[PDB]
Amino acid sequence: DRGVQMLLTTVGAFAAFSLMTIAVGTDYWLYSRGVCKTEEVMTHSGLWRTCCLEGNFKGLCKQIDHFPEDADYEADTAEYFLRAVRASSIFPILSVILLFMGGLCIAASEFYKTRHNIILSAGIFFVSAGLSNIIGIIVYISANAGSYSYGWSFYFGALSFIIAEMVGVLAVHMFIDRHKQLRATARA
Amino acid sequence: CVDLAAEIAKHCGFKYKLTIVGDGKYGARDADTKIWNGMVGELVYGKADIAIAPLTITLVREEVIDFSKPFMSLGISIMIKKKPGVFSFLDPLAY
Amino acid sequence: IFNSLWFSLGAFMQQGCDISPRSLSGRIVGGVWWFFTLIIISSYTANLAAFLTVERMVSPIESAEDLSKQTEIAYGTLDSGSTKEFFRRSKIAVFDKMWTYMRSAEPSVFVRTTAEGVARVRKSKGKYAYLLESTMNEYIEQRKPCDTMKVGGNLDSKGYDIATPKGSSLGTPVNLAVLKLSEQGVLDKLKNKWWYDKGECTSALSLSNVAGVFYILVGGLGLAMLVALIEFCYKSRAEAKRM
Amino acid sequence: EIWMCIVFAYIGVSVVLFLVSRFSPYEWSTNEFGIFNSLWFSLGAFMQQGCDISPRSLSGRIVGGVWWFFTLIIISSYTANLAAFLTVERMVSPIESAEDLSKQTEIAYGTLDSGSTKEFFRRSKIAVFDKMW
Amino acid sequence: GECKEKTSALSLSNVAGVFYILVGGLGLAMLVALIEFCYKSR
Amino acid sequence: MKVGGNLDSKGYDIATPKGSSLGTPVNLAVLKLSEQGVLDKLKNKWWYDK
Amino acid sequence: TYMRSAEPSVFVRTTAEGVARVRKSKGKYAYLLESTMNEYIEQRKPCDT
Repeated sequence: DRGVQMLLTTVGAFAAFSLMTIAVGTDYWLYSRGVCKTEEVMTHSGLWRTCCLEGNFKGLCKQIDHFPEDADYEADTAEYFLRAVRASSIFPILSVILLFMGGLCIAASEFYKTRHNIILSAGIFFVSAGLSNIIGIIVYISANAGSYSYGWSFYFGALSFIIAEMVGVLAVHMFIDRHKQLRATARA
Repeated sequence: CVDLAAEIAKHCGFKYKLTIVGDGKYGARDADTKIWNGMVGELVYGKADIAIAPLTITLVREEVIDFSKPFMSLGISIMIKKKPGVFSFLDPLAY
Repeated sequence: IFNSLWFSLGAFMQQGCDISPRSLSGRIVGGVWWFFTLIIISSYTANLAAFLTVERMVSPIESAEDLSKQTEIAYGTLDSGSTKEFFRRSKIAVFDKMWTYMRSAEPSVFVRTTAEGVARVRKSKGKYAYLLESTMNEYIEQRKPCDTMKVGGNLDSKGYDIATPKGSSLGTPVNLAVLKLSEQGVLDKLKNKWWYDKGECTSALSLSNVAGVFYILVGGLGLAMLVALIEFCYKSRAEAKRM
Repeated sequence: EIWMCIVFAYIGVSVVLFLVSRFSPYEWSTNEFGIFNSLWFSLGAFMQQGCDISPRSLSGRIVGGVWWFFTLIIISSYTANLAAFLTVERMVSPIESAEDLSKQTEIAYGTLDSGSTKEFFRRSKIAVFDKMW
Repeated sequence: GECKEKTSALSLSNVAGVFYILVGGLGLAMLVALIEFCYKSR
Repeated sequence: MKVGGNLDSKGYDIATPKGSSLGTPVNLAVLKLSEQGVLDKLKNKWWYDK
Repeated sequence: TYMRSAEPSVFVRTTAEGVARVRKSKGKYAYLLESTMNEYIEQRKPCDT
């Protein structure tokens, strides 16, 4: 039905936004061993800083130096571009921005029933948020590559992409139904 | 060596004075004058009473200067210098 | 013209096509394009396999003999010292040929001083190898910027001992003390402390190898979405004005 | 990571193709690209098995083209890497140093019940040599 | 004495023949289509 | 097989009576074989070649 | 360093048997012998060496 579909869309959008916001803010993205407060000790790292685990310096988080200018090496401009993208975390942040925009537009869909084009904008925003989350995952993994494990915070972003993409399908399916309703009413 | 010298001095219970060889040479045999300089010559001529330094135990220095058992073993080693492009999937074919 | 480009793209990507040429000339074009596509795709796959196999076959130098056989990476000792004299007197098949390379080698790989030899190793990017003692090798390995690494075992055996003038009262007490320190672990502990405590320092294809294809895919998805919205807006504004 | 990103890219491509195929109210459906059919098309494209349908719009065709290029590169890379793995046999010892032995606990190790080796390790200040003692 | 398993990017000389065959086939197709059109016109 | 490295350093030598005159030529002759490579050659023939 | 430590021993009492050992080992065994007289063998039947 229409009401259950709208409720499911709202719940999915809220869940995706919450999951992606938690994943961006939380530090349990990658489990790896690294030097604390720059000895070797197992730590967990997020997007901005890493906190050491079961060590002498357990509990304090130190900001990851995204630019390793210790050797003053530049190599190619592509490496600098990728490093700048990873450091700013532009793509996960723009993914949460797009998710928030889509959710707010879905909420505003109730205010304006006649204007049907906005739910299409919500679907577009959800699809773009999913694509940007994928780009961010690819960039993050590539930067990390240049033993480890992925924590639940990283999988929260992965689950957020699936939920947001499922909602984008549902939102677009509504715009199809809305135009079918308009044409069917005009036909009769 | 200084911490090693401290243990040696502490074990034998004698005061030690740390100095530096003026020419900064480990010491080698000279064919022209047969006069030893550097680290090896300091002990022979009485300028030093004991040498605690990375001195290689060789035949030339052994036959005049008494060498203790090697406290550190070494040998000749090798020193060497210890990210794919984004479009590295087009590498197999030329541009 | 639009459908022809689509058929050609689908044929090159070796994917299904909704349409196929029916005339003689159209089928000739399709057949030659299919042969070209098959050859090119097989060539790409074969060359990538050769690249990966050759990379996997690359064995890094570990010991002297494997390094001795190859000649791609140059190496040399100091301009003086017992390192050169050891090579001349050595008659081992690994070591007799060792001397024979820098003797006939241009430019001269001999280095005036150790510091310059280490410095030229960093800029060599692995092209040059330096042969020094084992004890101080680890120290430079532990020095910044931590780009050099000691590999393999010691070629020969040497040692450092306390030097005492002959017929001195400090002869035997130091020798006993040297043995005492080694057997007490203090000498061993002191050796480990300064080198390390004071120190200043796969097979599967990774996502970095194929990140460009992901970037191109998502860029194409974004471009297609942009085109879809542009055409939708144009069509909507075309009919709204007409109505 | 490549497999995970392959699954994610497949889902994203299916959703984007379904969106660009059936969102426009001025294309009615002329095409058969629902969400289920878009998933089927993307799965068939990845496995190089083809399908009974093909996108007919410019945007859908762009999506199909980039997905086909991605699939070609990925499948060729998989085949090439499997060939490299089968051609060259690499064996790496699980333990390469005494420090690694201390880090692990699965493989047991010991020395003489009475000898110099056993008597050496008691008075060892080394952090590596003290932890595994 | 002072004195293979190599790999390199495939160059155009390695696959120039297939390009020649492709262009020849395009020319043959064009010629056949023109011949058919001329025959139908006559 | 041998893996890792030697954590401790030891030596293996010829024992002679304390103050025995023959000991000094023995140690010197031990050195002579070391520089000429006779010692390591004997090491290989009883460890590697055999 | 091979035939001293190898089971079975690769020593052959006579030249003729050593060639026959090679002719039986389908190429897994080799023989060392004088070059000129060996060249005489490879020109004889069945020319398998």
